[PDB]
Amino acid sequence: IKARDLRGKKKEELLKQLDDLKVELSQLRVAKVTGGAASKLSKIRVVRKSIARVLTVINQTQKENLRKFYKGKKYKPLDLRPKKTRAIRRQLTKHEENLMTKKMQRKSRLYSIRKFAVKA
Amino acid sequence: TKGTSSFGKRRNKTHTLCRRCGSKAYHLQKSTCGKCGYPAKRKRKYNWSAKAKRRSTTGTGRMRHMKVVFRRFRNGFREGTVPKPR
Amino acid sequence: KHQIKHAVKKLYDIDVAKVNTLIRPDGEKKAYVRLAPDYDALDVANKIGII
Amino acid sequence: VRPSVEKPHPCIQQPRK
Amino acid sequence: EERAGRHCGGLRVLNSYWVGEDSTYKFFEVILIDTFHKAIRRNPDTQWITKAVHKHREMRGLTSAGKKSRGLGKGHKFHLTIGGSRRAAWKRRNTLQLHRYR
Amino acid sequence: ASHKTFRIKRFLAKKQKQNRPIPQWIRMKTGNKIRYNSKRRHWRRTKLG
RNA sequence: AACUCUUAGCGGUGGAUCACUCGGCUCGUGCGUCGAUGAAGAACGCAGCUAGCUGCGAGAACUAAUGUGAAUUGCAGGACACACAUUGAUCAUCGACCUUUCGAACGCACAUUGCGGCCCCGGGUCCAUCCCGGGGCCACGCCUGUCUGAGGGUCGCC
RNA sequence: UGAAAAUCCGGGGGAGAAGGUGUAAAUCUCGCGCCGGGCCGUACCCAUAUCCGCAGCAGGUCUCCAAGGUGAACAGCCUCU
RNA sequence: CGGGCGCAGAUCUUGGUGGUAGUAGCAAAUAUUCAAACGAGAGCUUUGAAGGCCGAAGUGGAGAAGGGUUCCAUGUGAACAGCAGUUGAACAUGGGUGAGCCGGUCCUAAGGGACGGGCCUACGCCGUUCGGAGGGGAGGGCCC
RNA sequence: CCAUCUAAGGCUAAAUACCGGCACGAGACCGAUAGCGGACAAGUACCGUGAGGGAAAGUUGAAAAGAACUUUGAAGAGAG
RNA sequence: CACGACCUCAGCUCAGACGAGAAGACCCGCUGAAUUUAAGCAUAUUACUAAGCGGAGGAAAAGAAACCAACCGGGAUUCCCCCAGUAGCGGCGAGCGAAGAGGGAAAAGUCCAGCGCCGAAUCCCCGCCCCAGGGCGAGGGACCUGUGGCGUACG
Ligand SMILES: [Mg+2]
Ligand SMILES: [Mg+2]
Ligand SMILES: [Mg+2]
Ligand SMILES: [Mg+2]
Ligand SMILES: [Mg+2]
Ligand SMILES: [Mg+2]
Ligand SMILES: [Mg+2]
Ligand SMILES: [Mg+2]
Ligand SMILES: [Mg+2]
Ligand SMILES: [Mg+2]
Ligand SMILES: [Mg+2]
Ligand SMILES: [Mg+2]
Ligand SMILES: [Mg+2]
Ligand SMILES: [Mg+2]
Ligand SMILES: [Mg+2]
Ligand SMILES: [Mg+2]
Ligand SMILES: [Mg+2]
Ligand SMILES: [Mg+2]
Ligand SMILES: [Mg+2]
Ligand SMILES: [Mg+2]
Ligand SMILES: [Mg+2]
Ligand SMILES: [Mg+2]
Ligand SMILES: [Mg+2]
Ligand SMILES: [Mg+2]
Ligand SMILES: [Mg+2]
Ligand SMILES: [Mg+2]
Ligand SMILES: [Mg+2]
Ligand SMILES: [Mg+2]
Ligand SMILES: [Mg+2]
Ligand SMILES: [Mg+2]
Ligand SMILES: [Mg+2]
Ligand SMILES: [Mg+2]
Ligand SMILES: [Mg+2]
Ligand SMILES: [Zn+2]
Repeated sequence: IKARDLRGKKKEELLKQLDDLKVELSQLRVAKVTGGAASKLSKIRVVRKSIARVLTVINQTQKENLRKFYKGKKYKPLDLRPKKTRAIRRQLTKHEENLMTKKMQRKSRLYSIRKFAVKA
Repeated sequence: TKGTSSFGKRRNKTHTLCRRCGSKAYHLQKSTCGKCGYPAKRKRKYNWSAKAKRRSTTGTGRMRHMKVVFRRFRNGFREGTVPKPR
Repeated sequence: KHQIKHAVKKLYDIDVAKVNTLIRPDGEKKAYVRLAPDYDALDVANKIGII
Repeated sequence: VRPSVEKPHPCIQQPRK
Repeated sequence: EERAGRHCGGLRVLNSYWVGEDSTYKFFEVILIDTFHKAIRRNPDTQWITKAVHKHREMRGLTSAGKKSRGLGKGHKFHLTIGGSRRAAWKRRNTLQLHRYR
Repeated sequence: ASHKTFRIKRFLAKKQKQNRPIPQWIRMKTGNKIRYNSKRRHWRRTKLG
């Protein structure tokens, strides 16, 4: 139940470690009603946060595989798209705002403001 | 009569809990809440009541998904990268 | 009633005859799973730590 | 709790002769 | 044009013109633009309408048919709307400019 | 009444769990600053609608 | 004697006054960003002992990551914490991840946790029907394109 | 002139299906057998102290059950549970 | 030098306290009584006996609406229950509502309200079996 | 006669505004009947069928060292 | 629709997108009162304000003259000072009330249709190849009822 140690493991052993932490948390809820003890109930929060870091590694691993899977695809799932804000997502992209028509391309070529200076 | 002998016949609810504002203002017969305007698509607010607007404005609740926009704005809505590991 | 009956058949491997659900006044649902006659609820309660 | 003050809840009087 | 641009929320009204008349009805034709079509966003002479500031331009007095009713212009005829709208001019001419050293 | 809806019964469950007295260890934790729950309601004096 | 009044001491009642101030008010400056990728608001739930408030969402009083470098605290107590040297307590920051139900709320409706349909998966059934469980979907308006069409509406060829 | 609808059934109808000499089609269980029936409410008060009227307020609040004697009586008076 | 700068009044505002005052009052629907137990404490709790009332259009036994834990057991007697209390609908700690065949769910009644259309500058409103190219079930092997 | 512009199509920064929001600095201001209704579990408790209405409430001490123990009372509450 | 083209109009849980709500101090478009003043009151005033409705942005709106001026002429818009409580409006009563010039802040200008030359030289979608930027396909379309280039009152 270490953060950096659950990443080298594979999907089969992470799930096996996940359910073994849930059967341990279920036995703590049984002791909580049966009276339990000090050294026994204080581990409920420890096991709760353990299944949180085990389940975190599982979630953020399958998304990295999906992001590598949809890499280069023209159409990606909505959750894999950049969620900046509703206004930014509806703005002109860098390609569409850099488009310069053939008229102001010639106007910006020979009528661009030059670097000058006045003596006095 | 019109007083004590008439307050005893009050056993029929007129309003109930709404599904949009959680207030006891959903009229049963009219099928329309009297505080949020449900089921109309627009919430009812009126400028002749500054106190009624102060109780249900943006910010009097939690702002779950909006307090995150305030935190992501101060960095430029950075997404897709990770900090330098140790 | 089908999820509760199927859950206890997996958490403890015990067959259930019928389930009687009930939502307690504090909002918690309480179930009454009656085990099959081949299984004894006194032995199961001692294994899972009820007693 | 109760309000500070509450709203409280007829001779014609015309002598003639 | 306000009645057409409201039914089609995903489009922006460009202009309108007159096509038919009657004693009871008047018939017009409203020109709308899909600001998310690639044939319109990839044209530099049409990207101006794809901006967020032109959202529902026909119901703010920005189209040619609705901008006339605002009564703005240049000259002795249009002193009422010097400063943009008639309410911008009315607000300026009624603000008590209390200077710092008056 | 005896005929309740699930939303009403779920609403009465929360108000029933909010009407609990303040834990004893909270009083010693705050140094008798919070001695009694200021939102205790009685079924005869205060109605929740 | 009592009782009534007056003055002073002391003690009650009561809370003024004074001192204190993590609050308000006012002015100025920099920014100036919500939402069908499910917003604001609301509901319910979440701590070993927890009512409220605050913080969070079944990963629920927080997970990962980075910076910081020894605590949390009411009592416990126990740390895959501490002799960090089985790369880390706490805090801060917050580029990863997660985010129940109602709500523009979107299968149809809602004083109902009511009533449906389609596809796929596992089990019961093993005679593919039916039953249970899981997942992906099914609102309205509109744009481009595809497909399937309709009308002697206007024609062409027979 | 004193309700609608879900739902259910009978008849008319004879389109169709069944096999060629012992069975077939079909059976309104036709005698029995096999499997399944989810979700929500369910405690208590219901009124001279659990509702409303600021309250344990001589007020108000929709119904069911209802004994013996006297008497025309569900009147009044008395009695049993 | 700058003021939110001096109170006895405004049936002044807020807070507090007197005389009246141990005063009015605790007077609707017939009733209590003896002994005992528990207890620091008993006209009032509990048990037994006696004597009475409600007298089956009840002071009885169960529901609807409404209330929302008031239900049940144990403990306490500070506050509250307008005297008291060994008692409580109070306080504290635990517990309690189990359905294929009870009801909701299902049906449309009055009525509400989408769809087409019309209307309104608009948010929206009118209208309800009428009105649109409104038919996405059934059968014969592709028909209807 | 003279002067002036070319209507009924489109775009455009900066000077300008900002009692909302995010983050800051300041005060010849208010000092708990004042200043925001809200210095505190405040739009909370609470009232109304509803729209809405809407409070009161800051301070032990430097450190709880928050009074061991004895004693009277059933206990609050007293004496050391 | 015998077999096709087209026009017009439909259907979908068809491929991919878009609109809704919130907030609303400032901003834009409509709608719109009466208290109040006139010592009454009806026009006027309050006010092209409050409330009501719709739509945005970090600013919005306005904006490159169918302008001002009448001069030895100025030269888009916005803002400040001034013009000015002035010209003027008004039971000419109460009251209301701008603008040119001038001094400053900031300054930036431009694109189509039309006119008609260029073999539609134009664009979207789909399937791809190379390192945000460039090509390919005897693919499918849009379009001659007009795409793109030159060009707009300064010629
Ligand atoms: Mg051109
Ligand atoms: Mg009551
Ligand atoms: Mg004397
Ligand atoms: Mg005196
Ligand atoms: Mg004194
Ligand atoms: Mg959601
Ligand atoms: Mg027949
Ligand atoms: Mg019952
Ligand atoms: Mg009584
Ligand atoms: Mg003063
Ligand atoms: Mg005084
Ligand atoms: Mg009496
Ligand atoms: Mg009687
Ligand atoms: Mg309890
Ligand atoms: Mg009881
Ligand atoms: Mg007891
Ligand atoms: Mg008493
Ligand atoms: Mg008791
Ligand atoms: Mg209680
Ligand atoms: Mg413009
Ligand atoms: Mg501001
Ligand atoms: Mg105050
Ligand atoms: Mg404030
Ligand atoms: Mg202190
Ligand atoms: Mg909007
Ligand atoms: Mg007058
Ligand atoms: Mg007068
Ligand atoms: Mg307004
Ligand atoms: Mg600016
Ligand atoms: Mg602009
Ligand atoms: Mg000029
Ligand atoms: Mg002058
Ligand atoms: Mg005027
Ligand atoms: Zn509501």
